[PDB]
Amino acid sequence: DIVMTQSPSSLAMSVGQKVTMSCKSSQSLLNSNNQKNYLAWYQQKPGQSPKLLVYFASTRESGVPDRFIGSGSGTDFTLTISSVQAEDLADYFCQQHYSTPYTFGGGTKLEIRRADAAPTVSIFPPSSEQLTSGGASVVCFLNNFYPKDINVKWKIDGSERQNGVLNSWTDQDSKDSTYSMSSTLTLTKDEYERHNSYTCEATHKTSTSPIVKSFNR
Amino acid sequence: EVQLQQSGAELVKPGASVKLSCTASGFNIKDTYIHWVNQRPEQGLEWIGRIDPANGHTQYDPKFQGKATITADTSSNTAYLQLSSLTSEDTAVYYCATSDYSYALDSWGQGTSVTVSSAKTTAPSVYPLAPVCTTGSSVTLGCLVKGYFPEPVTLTWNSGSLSSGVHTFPAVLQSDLYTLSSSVTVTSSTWPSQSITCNVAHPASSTKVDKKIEPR
Amino acid sequence: CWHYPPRQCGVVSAKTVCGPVYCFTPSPVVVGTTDVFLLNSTRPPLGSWFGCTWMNSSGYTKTCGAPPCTTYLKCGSGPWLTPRCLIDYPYRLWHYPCTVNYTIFKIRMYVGGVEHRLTAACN
Ligand SMILES: *[C@@H]1O[C@H](CO)[C@@H](O)[C@H](O)[C@H]1NC(C)=O
Ligand SMILES: *[C@@H]1O[C@H](CO)[C@@H](O)[C@H](O)[C@H]1NC(C)=O
Repeated sequence: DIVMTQSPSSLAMSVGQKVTMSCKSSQSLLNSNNQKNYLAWYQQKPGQSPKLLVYFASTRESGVPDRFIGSGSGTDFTLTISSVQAEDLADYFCQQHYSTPYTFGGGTKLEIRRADAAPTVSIFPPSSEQLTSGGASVVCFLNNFYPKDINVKWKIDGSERQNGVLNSWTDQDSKDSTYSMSSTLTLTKDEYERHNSYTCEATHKTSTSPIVKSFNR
Repeated sequence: EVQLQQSGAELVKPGASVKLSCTASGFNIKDTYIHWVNQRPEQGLEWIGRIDPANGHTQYDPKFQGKATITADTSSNTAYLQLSSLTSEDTAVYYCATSDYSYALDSWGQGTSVTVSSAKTTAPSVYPLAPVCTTGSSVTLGCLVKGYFPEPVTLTWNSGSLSSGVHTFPAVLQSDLYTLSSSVTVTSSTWPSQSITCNVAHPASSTKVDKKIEPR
Repeated sequence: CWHYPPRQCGVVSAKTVCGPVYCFTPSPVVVGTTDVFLLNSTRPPLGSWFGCTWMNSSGYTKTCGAPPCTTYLKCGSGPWLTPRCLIDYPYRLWHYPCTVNYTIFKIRMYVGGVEHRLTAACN
C-alpha cells in the first residue's frame, strides 16, 4: 500500500495568518497519461463528516473558499490556507486517490490561537429528581476560556476531593475560538448529605487567583 | 443536490453482524462509485472498499475482505455495507461517499455510529440543573444526562430554538455507563418566566425526554 | 455515426417516433406527449434540455439541439459532450451504434450551480 504521512500533527494560528501543512506519499501519485497527481485534501470539522477541499493535488472543489490552496507534485504536497478563519478549525486529511486501497494520511489538527480568556464558572447542586433516585452529582461548568489547559479543584470543606469527579472538554468554538469544560463530582446521596459545603475552584493561567463557585445546604 | 442519507446508530454484540444503509438523492447511484470509510474514536480515516452500482462490481482493502460486503440496490438508490464477526476494535463511525472516475471522495453521508459491545442497552436518567438559591445580568442552566448506553444521545434546548449560548459536552465515562452534560447561558431575563427545557433522545432505548428547568 | 449537428428542437409529430425520446439536461430524461413532442428549450441553466435524440419510423436516429454558437455549458446540442464523448443512457447503443467501442466513465457536471452525475462513453 502507498503510505501517506502528514506534517505536522497539529497547528495553531490566529485569524488572518497563513496556514501550511504537508503530505508525503511513499511513491509518486503522478498519472503519466494524465499529468495529474491523484492527491486529495479533506476537512473535518468537529462532530461533522469529512468534506472534500482539493482533488488532483490542486483543483479546488466547487463551493470551497479561495483561501484554500493545494499544491505540489510527485511525492510532496502541501495544503495552504492563505488567511485563516475562526470557522476553519478542523482535522485535515490527505488521501491518495491513485490506487487501491486509497490511503489517508494521519491528519493535521488545526486550532485557532486567540487571546487569553478566563472561564465563566457556574456550580449546580444535585436536582431533586436525582436525589429521589438515590444519587448526588455536583456539576460545575467552566465556559469560554482560553487556552485549553485548565484545572479544577473540587473542595468539600476545604479538603480536596479528587475521586468521583469527571471532566469533559468541548472542541474549540468555531466563532469565538474558546473552549468550555464540564466537571461533575458524583457522590453517594448520603455522602452528599453527610457533608457541607461544596466548592469547585477553577485555576487558570489567566490569574493568580482562582475563580471560585460554592454553595451550602 | 447530491445528498447521502445514512441509517441510524447501531449497537451490536461481538461476533454478530450488522447492515448499514446509505440512501442517495438528487442523482442516480449508477452514475457514481459509492465508497465506505471508517473512523475509529479519536482516530483517522480508513478506506473499506467501494461498489459500482451499474456493475455490482466491488473492490476492497484486503484487510477487510471476509468482514465487509458492499452491495447496492439501484431501484431504491441505496447502497449497503454489511459487516460480520464484529469485535470491539470495529467500534467506529462508518461513512459512505460518492466519487466519480477519479475516486476522490466528493460527497459524504452524515455517518453511522456503530458500537460493538456485550453491554446491555440502558436508558438515561435526565436531570434538570438549576442554579443555587441572584443574577449578574447573566444566568446559566444545565442538563445532566446520566447512566446510559450506548452512544449516542442527542440534546437540544427548547427543541433547537435555543442554540447560541449552548455548550454540550462529550460523554464520559465509566463502568460502563455514559454520562453527558449540557449548559445553556441566557440573558438573566426571559429566565425564569420564559421556560427552558432540554430535549434528550436516546435512540437505542427509544427514549425521548423533555425536562423543563425550574427554580428550586 | 453519422455525427450531424442539428437544428432548434421544435415540435415532432405524435406519430413518427419509434421508442422513447431522450433529452439531456445534461442528465438523461424521457419526455412525453402534450402535457412525444415539443422539445423547445434554451440551454438548461435556463430552459429544460440542451438537445434531444429519438428514432423515426425509418429507423433513423433523429437529433435536435438549440442554436449552436466547460464549453458544453455555453453551447451543447444534446448527448455529445465533446467530439469524442457522449452522455451514456439506455438507448445510447440503439441511437448511437458506432460508439459500442467507447470506454464508459463516471463524471460530474455543474449546470447553473447544480451538480449532475452522468456516465460518459468516450474514446
Ligand atoms: C427518418 O429519417 C430519415 C433521415 O433523417 C428521413 O429521410 C425519413 O424521412 C425519416 N422517416 C420518417 C418516417 O420519419
Ligand atoms: C474513436 O477515436 C479513434 C481514434 O481517432 C477512431 O477510431 C475514431 O475517431 C473513433 N471511433 C469511432 C467508432 O467513432
